[PDB]
Amino acid sequence: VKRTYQPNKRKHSKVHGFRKRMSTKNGRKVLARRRRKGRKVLSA
Amino acid sequence: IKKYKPITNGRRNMTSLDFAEITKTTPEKSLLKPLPKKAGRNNQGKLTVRHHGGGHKRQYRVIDFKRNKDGINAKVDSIQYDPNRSANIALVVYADGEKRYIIAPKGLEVGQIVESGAEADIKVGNALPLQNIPVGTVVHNIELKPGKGGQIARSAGASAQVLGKEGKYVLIRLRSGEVRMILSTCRATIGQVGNLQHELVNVGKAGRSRWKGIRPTVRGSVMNPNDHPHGGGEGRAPIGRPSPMSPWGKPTLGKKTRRGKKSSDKLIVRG
RNA sequence: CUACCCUUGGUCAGGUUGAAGUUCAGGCUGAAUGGAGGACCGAACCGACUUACGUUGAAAAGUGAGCGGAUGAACU
RNA sequence: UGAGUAGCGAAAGACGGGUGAGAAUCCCGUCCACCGAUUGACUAAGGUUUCCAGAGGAAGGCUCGUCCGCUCUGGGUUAGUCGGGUCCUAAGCUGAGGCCGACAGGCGUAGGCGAUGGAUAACAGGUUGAUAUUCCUGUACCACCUAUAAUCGUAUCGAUGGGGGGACGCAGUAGGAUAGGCGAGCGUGCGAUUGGAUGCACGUCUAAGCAGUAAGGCUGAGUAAAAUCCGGUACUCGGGCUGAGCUGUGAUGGGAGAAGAAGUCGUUGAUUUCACACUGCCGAGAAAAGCCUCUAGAUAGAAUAGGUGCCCGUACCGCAAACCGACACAGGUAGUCAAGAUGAGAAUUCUAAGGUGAGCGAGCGAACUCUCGUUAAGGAACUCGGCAAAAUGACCCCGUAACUUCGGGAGAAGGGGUGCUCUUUAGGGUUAACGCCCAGAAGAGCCGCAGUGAAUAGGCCCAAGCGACUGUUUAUCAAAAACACAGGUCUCUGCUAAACCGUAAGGUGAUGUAUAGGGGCUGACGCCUGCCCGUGCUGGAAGGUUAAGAGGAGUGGUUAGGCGAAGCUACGAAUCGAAGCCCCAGUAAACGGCGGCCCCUAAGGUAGCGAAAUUCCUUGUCGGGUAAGUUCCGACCCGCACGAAAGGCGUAACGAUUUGGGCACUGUCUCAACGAGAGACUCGGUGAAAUCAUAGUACCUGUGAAGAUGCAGGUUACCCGCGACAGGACGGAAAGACCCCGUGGAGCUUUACUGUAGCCUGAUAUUGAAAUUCGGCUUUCUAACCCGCACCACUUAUCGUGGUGGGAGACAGUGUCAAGCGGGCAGUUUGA
RNA sequence: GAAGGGCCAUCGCUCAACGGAUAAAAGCUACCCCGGGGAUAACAGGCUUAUCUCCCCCAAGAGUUCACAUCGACGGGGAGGUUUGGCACCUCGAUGUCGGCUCAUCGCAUCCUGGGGCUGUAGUCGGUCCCAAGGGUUGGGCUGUUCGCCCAUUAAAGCGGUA
Ligand SMILES: [Mg+2]
Ligand SMILES: [Mg+2]
Ligand SMILES: [Mg+2]
Ligand SMILES: [Mg+2]
Ligand SMILES: [Mg+2]
Ligand SMILES: [Mg+2]
Ligand SMILES: [Mg+2]
Ligand SMILES: [Mg+2]
Ligand SMILES: [Mg+2]
Ligand SMILES: [Mg+2]
Ligand SMILES: [Mg+2]
Ligand SMILES: [Mg+2]
Ligand SMILES: [Mg+2]
Ligand SMILES: [Mg+2]
Ligand SMILES: [Mg+2]
Ligand SMILES: [Mg+2]
Ligand SMILES: [Mg+2]
Ligand SMILES: [Mg+2]
Ligand SMILES: [Mg+2]
Ligand SMILES: [Mg+2]
Ligand SMILES: [Mg+2]
Ligand SMILES: [Mg+2]
Ligand SMILES: [Mg+2]
Ligand SMILES: [Mg+2]
Ligand SMILES: [Mg+2]
Ligand SMILES: [Mg+2]
Ligand SMILES: [Mg+2]
Ligand SMILES: [Mg+2]
Ligand SMILES: [Mg+2]
Ligand SMILES: [Mg+2]
Ligand SMILES: [Mg+2]
Ligand SMILES: [Mn+2]
Ligand SMILES: [Mn+2]
Ligand SMILES: [Mn+2]
Ligand SMILES: [Mn+2]
Ligand SMILES: [Mn+2]
Ligand SMILES: [Mn+2]
Ligand SMILES: [Mn+2]
Ligand SMILES: [Mn+2]
Ligand SMILES: [Mn+2]
Ligand SMILES: [Mn+2]
Ligand SMILES: [Mn+2]
Ligand SMILES: [Mn+2]
Ligand SMILES: [Mn+2]
Ligand SMILES: [Mn+2]
Ligand SMILES: [Mn+2]
Ligand SMILES: [Mn+2]
Ligand SMILES: [Mn+2]
Ligand SMILES: [Mn+2]
Ligand SMILES: [Mn+2]
Ligand SMILES: [Mn+2]
Ligand SMILES: [Mn+2]
Ligand SMILES: [Mn+2]
Ligand SMILES: [Mn+2]
Ligand SMILES: [Mn+2]
Ligand SMILES: [Mn+2]
Ligand SMILES: [Mn+2]
Ligand SMILES: [Mn+2]
Ligand SMILES: [Mn+2]
Ligand SMILES: [Mn+2]
Ligand SMILES: [Mn+2]
Ligand SMILES: [Mn+2]
Ligand SMILES: [Mn+2]
Ligand SMILES: [Mn+2]
Ligand SMILES: [Mn+2]
Ligand SMILES: [Mn+2]
Ligand SMILES: [Mn+2]
Ligand SMILES: [Mn+2]
Ligand SMILES: [Mn+2]
Ligand SMILES: [Mn+2]
Ligand SMILES: [Mn+2]
Ligand SMILES: [Mn+2]
Ligand SMILES: [Mn+2]
Ligand SMILES: [Mn+2]
Ligand SMILES: [Mn+2]
Ligand SMILES: [Mn+2]
Ligand SMILES: [Mn+2]
Ligand SMILES: [Mn+2]
Ligand SMILES: [Mn+2]
Ligand SMILES: [Mn+2]
Ligand SMILES: [Mn+2]
Ligand SMILES: [Mn+2]
Ligand SMILES: [Mn+2]
Ligand SMILES: [Mn+2]
Ligand SMILES: [Mn+2]
Ligand SMILES: [Mn+2]
Ligand SMILES: [Mn+2]
Ligand SMILES: [Mn+2]
Ligand SMILES: [Mn+2]
Ligand SMILES: [Mn+2]
Ligand SMILES: [Mn+2]
Ligand SMILES: [Mn+2]
Ligand SMILES: [Mn+2]
Ligand SMILES: [Mn+2]
Ligand SMILES: [Mn+2]
Ligand SMILES: [Mn+2]
Ligand SMILES: [Mn+2]
Ligand SMILES: [Mn+2]
Ligand SMILES: [Mn+2]
Ligand SMILES: [Mn+2]
Ligand SMILES: [Mn+2]
Ligand SMILES: [Mn+2]
Ligand SMILES: [Mn+2]
Ligand SMILES: [Mn+2]
Ligand SMILES: [Mn+2]
Ligand SMILES: [Mn+2]
Ligand SMILES: [Mn+2]
Ligand SMILES: [Mn+2]
Ligand SMILES: [Mn+2]
Ligand SMILES: [Mn+2]
Ligand SMILES: [Mn+2]
Ligand SMILES: [Mn+2]
Ligand SMILES: [Mn+2]
Ligand SMILES: [Mn+2]
Ligand SMILES: [Mn+2]
Ligand SMILES: [Mn+2]
Ligand SMILES: [Mn+2]
Ligand SMILES: [Mn+2]
Ligand SMILES: [Mn+2]
Ligand SMILES: [Mn+2]
Ligand SMILES: [Mn+2]
Ligand SMILES: [Mn+2]
Ligand SMILES: [Mn+2]
Ligand SMILES: [Mn+2]
Ligand SMILES: [Mn+2]
Ligand SMILES: [Mn+2]
Ligand SMILES: [Mn+2]
Ligand SMILES: [Mn+2]
Ligand SMILES: [Mn+2]
Ligand SMILES: [Mn+2]
Ligand SMILES: [Mn+2]
Ligand SMILES: [Mn+2]
Ligand SMILES: [Mn+2]
Ligand SMILES: [Mn+2]
Ligand SMILES: [Mn+2]
Ligand SMILES: [Mn+2]
Ligand SMILES: [Mn+2]
Ligand SMILES: [Mn+2]
Ligand SMILES: [Mn+2]
Ligand SMILES: [Mn+2]
Ligand SMILES: [Mn+2]
Ligand SMILES: [Mn+2]
Ligand SMILES: [Mn+2]
Ligand SMILES: [Mn+2]
Repeated sequence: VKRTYQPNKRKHSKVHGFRKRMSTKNGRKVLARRRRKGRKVLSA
Repeated sequence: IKKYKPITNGRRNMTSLDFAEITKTTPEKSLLKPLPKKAGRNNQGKLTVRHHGGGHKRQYRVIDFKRNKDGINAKVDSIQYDPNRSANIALVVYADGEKRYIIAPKGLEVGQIVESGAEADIKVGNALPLQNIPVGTVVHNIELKPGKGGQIARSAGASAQVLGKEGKYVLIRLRSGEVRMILSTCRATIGQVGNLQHELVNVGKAGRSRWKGIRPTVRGSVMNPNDHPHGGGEGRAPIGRPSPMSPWGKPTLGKKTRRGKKSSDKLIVRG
């Protein structure tokens, strides 16, 4: 069957990317709390 | 009107227009056509008021709505059809050599160098303000303001004979039957417009209506109460509440929607 | 993923029926031309009517056999 | 523990020879089988080293392992011209200034970013253990630069700027080529099975650059939207411009077969490829650059042989063991190529190219279960029901009913033909009438049980209900009678329209304008659509009733001098005070309306249908069909409780709809039988799970929390497995979904309560001048204010911002306060 | 001083769900959800036996005559545990539900067959009671049906228990 998640590089780095992240105030809030957590993976 | 024989059902009573007057030039002028991207929803993306969408690509042929030229005479070289304006247009060929798009009034002719200016030939055609022109003359594209080019009458039929004149603002009857005093000294093109046969068209086949901008519209009596005042009820059921209603509450088979304390209140009587 | 939707692309073996119009013979019938249609039969493709199997499954919705649509409100 | 139990994930393998400590499982081999519109070839998405070589075998691989998409070591991806960037734009995203906003921020003019589309300069061959339009052999183009000029001169380059291209939809017909297909000089070979001198393969050569090309489309000089010789527009004067499939030449040596240590012909068929070309239709079919131009402005001068040309991607999987599905998973995944025989075909069967033998096996040939095949006589008797299965099937020929909206119904129903050989000789095309295609017609034979001899390919008819139809739906228990539908009608909406998003700006509607646009109801079509003005709606407003606010009589407290003036202080009705509401009318395709005898409300069902999807009594009554018929059909009418836009009644066509009756068929059935395979079963390998208080776990009558393996009393029974069956363990699985309960939750309703978003109206600021009846009502004028219009600028921009001209004007709009409307939305109550 | 309180006297409640939740309050859920209950209903079991089925006692009458061949009014006494109920005792951390199919097993209040008494038994048939449970006890039409009607057979087309 078709399942949830059909991978897409561009679509993934849009919506989820560091750029899209910093684009919004809240995305900054996100990056903030991920760095506060000490995540290595941060936000691909 | 073409009247199709039932080759098949649904075609069972089609009546596509008898396009005899479409005559000259299928293609229409390249200069006058820009892009016409379509959308059923408003910005924000949310679907503001739409029981429609979909449908075929449309031209965006540009009407020369203003009739803003003075003293020149024009060829009226072609009778080419327009989708969005319902009534097909005619193409005036101005003496300057620039060409322009007129709406195409009943009567119609392959060549008549009428109008476009303050000089007043009251014999069909265009031009002529409100201060000029005889009482009772049939007239197409009326203006609502000076210089704005007009917008009142148009459509597939057209009317509104100059019902009297007086004051700083001459009175006129309208196709709705409202009799409004539009301001004097505003342009008003002579004659009725377009396909008197247009109202007689019957789509017949379902979804030829979807070839147009129209798309299907579910009733209020069906659906569910979270979705509509009429919604719900086990089995087919009547209206229920007194006064039939629209989605979003608000009664919809009696109450008048016209705005209170309008600026338009001074002009017009009856309708 | 799913529902509508905007922008831009792609796909639909084959067989059948013969609309208007046109072309000749009468005071709207036969023939040729012509090629209409959410038209017919049926693959691709899309779909899920019935049934059997499967039910700690190959599979957290499937498989076999038939079945519906298939130039369109088409499929993607 | 269950248990050495279930399972080991769709298929055809056999042997020989290797290797090795060890092979059913790795490698080589021969034969075999499987796919072949795909299990082949090529590529996008995604994956990122899985790609190659040599080594290795712990663990991963559902067995094994010498092997591997596993482990170690080493190594792999080469571009001026392929995809992308240094080109172009669409949706959309971002958006200097700007308009809005409690903040955060939202919107948006520029202008940018953005391919899935537009423009863009090379091809053939060879080669590696892994790359190649990328390396190299050959041949070639594009752009730039530097060196020459035959030819100009205060010819050449021309723009962010117009013009012309680019530039377009869907269907259908032929026709022109071309690929590929098929048969008869070229290499080899000539048979040990009775026979013969024919048996088998192949028959090609690229861009670039010379030549032409009828398939295609279209006529030439003078003058006049902001700067033009180009565009446009109009008056005179009778075959060549633009494209272009393909072919011919040259590229010309490269490609090539068999093996034994050099070949390019002819003939025939012919597209899905080469045109949105042509033709027809209406639902009237993107942009911007590259390109051709012409001006505004720039500038000394613009074939030949050397050179210069960047960044990114390039491995490998890619209908799959490398992608999404936790798995080496019977599923999902866009596009391109796609040969022979047979065919109408990409259908069907067998095969090419080319790929695979599916990561547990050996035996046996029990029950039972599954997937197949056959079946005496009967033929729906089975069953809730013909569920399932059987039957029909292709082409050529005849022949086809009620009805009807005249199209249909229709492939109705149904009948005949079909193989092979040999004669005759009449259409087609292609051609120098040779032969090559395709393919009929008549006649005589021959063979079988059977000739579309396999495979693949409609069962059909009668009648009823619902729904006109194609279409849509509950992803994952409902595909319908539900939704939609064209048509009908009602209502609102005069254009910053309503109506919707948002606090707003901004925006849908709609570059739309009453033949349009929003909402309600009905649902093609045909014949029609009855009777009745509390609620709603619309209009009217004479009178009643009503808020803030205006207004101040008079009331009370204090003390200057019990009485008690001022002052400041608490509190105050008479009057003025809008919309609503009360009352009036009109309106039913607005909400919504049927009483009682042997009397009334506003009016008490016209047409049509009727025991219906509607009928309780009920299997109503009579008839039809049957041997028999609670179903079905036709009537009937005392219609428990049909009825005319919640439409009434018919209706051809249509339906994986619900129902009743037949023809034909048959393992559905009488009534079961045998056969093939998978699993079950024995053996070798591997090896789970739910569940489980400890267990040495019999029956009967009884007892008991009122149905006992375990209690009483009898009865019966040596200890331990294997194959089987399900009565019981109130068997396993889910803290019952019904029921009730909790001063539990949530969704939904309304004339439940309390509110609120919004909308209507009033006072008051913004808010001015001037005209009579006593500041109030009504009118006139502009300096406030308002423009979703005109030209003007910032400015090669519909935004704003200023201007000016118009328009509307103390109204509006906003702000504060007020009173009505208000299940649109919210929080809750609704006893025991 | 006052505005305000306190104290004493009193008035304003079908607060009537009357020890009075608030000044102020109705419904739907089959789209449903959670916490509980066998404290409590629907199934089956159990107790009960009004109802039910069966069996008697009395004997007025019926039956030309005769109550007792057969039938049996008014009344009376019981059995069985298949019916509808009553009770709420086991089960709500689940005791699966009508009919059919498949397979049966038991009771006897016997439908058939075997043996008998009476007879209003001439004979062949019958009626009714008694003994008797060995075996037997049909295919269809209609309805989901169990029931029931019908068609056609048959020696007969039994009635119940077994969740
Ligand atoms: Mg049509
Ligand atoms: Mg609708
Ligand atoms: Mg409903
Ligand atoms: Mg069909
Ligand atoms: Mg399996
Ligand atoms: Mg060895
Ligand atoms: Mg490039
Ligand atoms: Mg650079
Ligand atoms: Mg913008
Ligand atoms: Mg700010
Ligand atoms: Mg590959
Ligand atoms: Mg495998
Ligand atoms: Mg069989
Ligand atoms: Mg059914
Ligand atoms: Mg069959
Ligand atoms: Mg026919
Ligand atoms: Mg009828
Ligand atoms: Mg019926
Ligand atoms: Mg707009
Ligand atoms: Mg009916
Ligand atoms: Mg009934
Ligand atoms: Mg009704
Ligand atoms: Mg009817
Ligand atoms: Mg086996
Ligand atoms: Mg096996
Ligand atoms: Mg058992
Ligand atoms: Mg449920
Ligand atoms: Mg509530
Ligand atoms: Mg209690
Ligand atoms: Mg009992
Ligand atoms: Mg017995
Ligand atoms: Mn139409
Ligand atoms: Mn519904
Ligand atoms: Mn509602
Ligand atoms: Mn309702
Ligand atoms: Mn109802
Ligand atoms: Mn085709
Ligand atoms: Mn079709
Ligand atoms: Mn299925
Ligand atoms: Mn289904
Ligand atoms: Mn299938
Ligand atoms: Mn099909
Ligand atoms: Mn079909
Ligand atoms: Mn599409
Ligand atoms: Mn064993
Ligand atoms: Mn084993
Ligand atoms: Mn076991
Ligand atoms: Mn076993
Ligand atoms: Mn096994
Ligand atoms: Mn396997
Ligand atoms: Mn070993
Ligand atoms: Mn091999
Ligand atoms: Mn094969
Ligand atoms: Mn990739
Ligand atoms: Mn490898
Ligand atoms: Mn090993
Ligand atoms: Mn292993
Ligand atoms: Mn190179
Ligand atoms: Mn800014
Ligand atoms: Mn692209
Ligand atoms: Mn391109
Ligand atoms: Mn490779
Ligand atoms: Mn190459
Ligand atoms: Mn068509
Ligand atoms: Mn030869
Ligand atoms: Mn030989
Ligand atoms: Mn021989
Ligand atoms: Mn590659
Ligand atoms: Mn797979
Ligand atoms: Mn697909
Ligand atoms: Mn594909
Ligand atoms: Mn083929
Ligand atoms: Mn062929
Ligand atoms: Mn095939
Ligand atoms: Mn091969
Ligand atoms: Mn067997
Ligand atoms: Mn079993
Ligand atoms: Mn099984
Ligand atoms: Mn057979
Ligand atoms: Mn048989
Ligand atoms: Mn037979
Ligand atoms: Mn028969
Ligand atoms: Mn027979
Ligand atoms: Mn039957
Ligand atoms: Mn039966
Ligand atoms: Mn039925
Ligand atoms: Mn069937
Ligand atoms: Mn036939
Ligand atoms: Mn014959
Ligand atoms: Mn014969
Ligand atoms: Mn339908
Ligand atoms: Mn359908
Ligand atoms: Mn679907
Ligand atoms: Mn479903
Ligand atoms: Mn606005
Ligand atoms: Mn309806
Ligand atoms: Mn007052
Ligand atoms: Mn005083
Ligand atoms: Mn009516
Ligand atoms: Mn009535
Ligand atoms: Mn029957
Ligand atoms: Mn009858
Ligand atoms: Mn009837
Ligand atoms: Mn009505
Ligand atoms: Mn209807
Ligand atoms: Mn029959
Ligand atoms: Mn077998
Ligand atoms: Mn365990
Ligand atoms: Mn324990
Ligand atoms: Mn024992
Ligand atoms: Mn005890
Ligand atoms: Mn007891
Ligand atoms: Mn007991
Ligand atoms: Mn016991
Ligand atoms: Mn055992
Ligand atoms: Mn059990
Ligand atoms: Mn519970
Ligand atoms: Mn109840
Ligand atoms: Mn509750
Ligand atoms: Mn109301
Ligand atoms: Mn005011
Ligand atoms: Mn301005
Ligand atoms: Mn208010
Ligand atoms: Mn209110
Ligand atoms: Mn509420
Ligand atoms: Mn609360
Ligand atoms: Mn209670
Ligand atoms: Mn006091
Ligand atoms: Mn009390
Ligand atoms: Mn209370
Ligand atoms: Mn329902
Ligand atoms: Mn619960
Ligand atoms: Mn208890
Ligand atoms: Mn009970
Ligand atoms: Mn029990
Ligand atoms: Mn008793
Ligand atoms: Mn008694
Ligand atoms: Mn209890
Ligand atoms: Mn008690
Ligand atoms: Mn339990
Ligand atoms: Mn249980
Ligand atoms: Mn006895
Ligand atoms: Mn017996
Ligand atoms: Mn029994």
